[PDB]
Amino acid sequence: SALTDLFPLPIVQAPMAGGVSVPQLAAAVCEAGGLGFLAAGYKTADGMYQEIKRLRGLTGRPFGVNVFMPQPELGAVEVYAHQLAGEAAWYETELGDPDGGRDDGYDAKLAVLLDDPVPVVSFHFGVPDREVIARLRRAGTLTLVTATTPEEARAVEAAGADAVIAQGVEAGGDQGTHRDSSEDDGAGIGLLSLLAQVREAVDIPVVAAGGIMRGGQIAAVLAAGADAAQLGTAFLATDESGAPGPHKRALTDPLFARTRLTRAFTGRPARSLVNRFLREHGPYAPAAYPDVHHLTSPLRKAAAKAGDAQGMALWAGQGHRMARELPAGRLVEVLAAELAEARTAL
Amino acid sequence: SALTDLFPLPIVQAPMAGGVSVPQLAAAVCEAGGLGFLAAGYKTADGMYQEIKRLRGLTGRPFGVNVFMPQPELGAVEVYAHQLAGEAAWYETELGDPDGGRDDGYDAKLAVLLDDPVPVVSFHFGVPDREVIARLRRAGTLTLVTATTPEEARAVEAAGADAVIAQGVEAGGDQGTHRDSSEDDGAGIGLLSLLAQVREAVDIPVVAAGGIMRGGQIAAVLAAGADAAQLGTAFLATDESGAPGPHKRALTDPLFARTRLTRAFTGRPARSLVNRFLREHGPYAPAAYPDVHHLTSPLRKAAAKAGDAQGMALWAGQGHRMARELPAGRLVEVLAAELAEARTAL
Ligand SMILES: Cc1cc2nc3c(=O)[nH]c(=O)nc-3n(C[C@H](O)[C@H](O)[C@H](O)COP(=O)(O)O)c2cc1C
Ligand SMILES: Cc1cc2nc3c(=O)[nH]c(=O)nc-3n(C[C@H](O)[C@H](O)[C@H](O)COP(=O)(O)O)c2cc1C
Repeated sequence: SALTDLFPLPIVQAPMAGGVSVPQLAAAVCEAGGLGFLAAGYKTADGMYQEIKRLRGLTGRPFGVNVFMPQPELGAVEVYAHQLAGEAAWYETELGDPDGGRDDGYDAKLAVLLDDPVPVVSFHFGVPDREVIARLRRAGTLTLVTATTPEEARAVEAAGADAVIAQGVEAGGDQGTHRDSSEDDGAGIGLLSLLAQVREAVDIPVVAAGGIMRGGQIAAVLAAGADAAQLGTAFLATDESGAPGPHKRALTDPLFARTRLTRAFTGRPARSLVNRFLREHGPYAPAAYPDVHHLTSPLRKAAAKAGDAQGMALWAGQGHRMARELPAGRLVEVLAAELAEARTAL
Repeated sequence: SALTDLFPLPIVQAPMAGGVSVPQLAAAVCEAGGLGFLAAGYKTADGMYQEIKRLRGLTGRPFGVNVFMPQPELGAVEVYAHQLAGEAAWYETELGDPDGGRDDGYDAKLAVLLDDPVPVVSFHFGVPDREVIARLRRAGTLTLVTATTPEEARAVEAAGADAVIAQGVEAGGDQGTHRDSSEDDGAGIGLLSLLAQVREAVDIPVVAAGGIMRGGQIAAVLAAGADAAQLGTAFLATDESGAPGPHKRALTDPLFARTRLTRAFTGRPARSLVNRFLREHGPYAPAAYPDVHHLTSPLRKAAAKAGDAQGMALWAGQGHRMARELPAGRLVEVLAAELAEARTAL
């Protein structure tokens, strides 16, 4: 597997937007034998390029860069904005523009990734045109795409990608569904089941994602057909993580004892710890991405500035309670040991 | 592990009510080295006892018997019944009595299980008084209880049970939650995550349940801390299964491409293939068990009699598409081979 041949351990640090995946995090994972990732989501092409440059200065080992697929245009947003009037007033800020870009600098970002190739590139919220994948392949870049159902996985393979990321419902953060509709609500697939379905649906390598916090779980997905495990929440609380202090603390806080998928913050299903904002607006959030994300960004930044976890997008997978606060490099070592220990037992 | 010492393969055939787990099914699983189960749910104490007697005549190997915990009493039911008036008329039958028993012959069933001990007894919909568990233990019976969260698992251990069954959201049929409330809605835990949480929460053996259809998935849960895998849907479509023909056929029917948790049929969250009945009544089903189950039984029986899968409780886990129609004994062999193959690879 070209992917696994790139790095020693079957461990991938999930790209996490919102200032989480700073170069220092990716670098530590890379130096420990795992695959570090940079998140291009919501950044400008230049912002992404600067991180890429900095990371190369921190490590010479393979790393990945994640990009968001452009979303098509399209009452609901006007109403939700109105319902947030109180949040804007309380945080003394203005809601963001729901009609901003929807491509997230896609064209410019691909230009950078093609002109100065990186080892790995993954896509979220859909599948790239097969010409984008072919061109990146020629450049020597391995391509990955997230799928949440066996059908989406088939689409990923059909596009010619090198590997598919099977993200189960337990996953923290944004669900990588290709198309969001109120019907998918309540129909999310558990990772162990999704992995098996995807493994029999496609022939390309599968990277398992969702709720993986221990080395034993990494051994579990490998046993079920995965080539590697992608972990987000586990690295979210490491020291190199750029996630706000209130967010890191919430992960193990008994007060935030539950997570759930919501469109409250971005307008697309994403798993977050249940808090005030989710409770109040979660039931009414419309399917409109990145429209809603633009709308609530000022709110989230204001909340983070104040240290108010109740107004933040507390992204977290179902294994958040097992999050460990230590250097990412040491976390990889611990994970590797747990993995070995589980293989031996099995 | 006293449990695993009982039978050679880490495979448990889940007890399945509704006439699915006939003695012939349990026997075939037992003879193949797995642990067969009889379902006492909704049967009378005598009905259960007759199956127990018959199964002993079919195999001398260890088997289990599953019993439902009595439920406490408690507008919603009156309204739901009204909404089903059309179903009753169409199927030309009368709705059942929502105020029937709620103990499901618990006292009488325990009397039988204590007077003539069986190898294993599992409980669903709660945890038995620790005196019930202690008495069964003295009789030489191993006890298991289903938990859906790490907290419920702790309760299972605290009661002194020999092992806990960690049932994830992917599971087919009835969720074994100890207490049902509209809050749990949307907060189900994926098996891979639940298993890890339960393994660190308790010290007793864990049996993993939910979406397991292949031997590789059995290797997966074992690697994550489970002592065995409990499979329902995989055995539901075997020849020895007593499930109606329309139910077995629906499992691999492209028309029924999705499952979801609903209270439509029983008044408690249970995963079923999405069909007409679920679509029409699922959004309005109240939390009232076994009240709703009593209410819809006549409807379900009428639908089954007519071969109308759209009016049946098509219980099925998320791996239903991988269901194989063959003797249960051969399914165990195939599962065992897949398991070995996965261990070797890992
Ligand atoms: C903090 C937060 C931010 C995330 N941001 C991204 C992102 O920008 N792009 C992406 O492809 N996935 C993103 N993910 C999803 C991860 O790729 C992965 O699917 C998820 O973290 C797996 O669950 P645990 O978090 O490992 O349960 C994010 C997840 C969280 C935790
Ligand atoms: C046909 C149907 C009926 C079931 N009946 C029972 C039951 O009476 N008692 C019980 O404890 N579990 C029952 N279960 C749940 C199983 O114990 C197990 O948790 C579930 O089948 C696991 O998922 P798959 O079905 O293995 O995904 C039933 C499941 C289905 C498939």
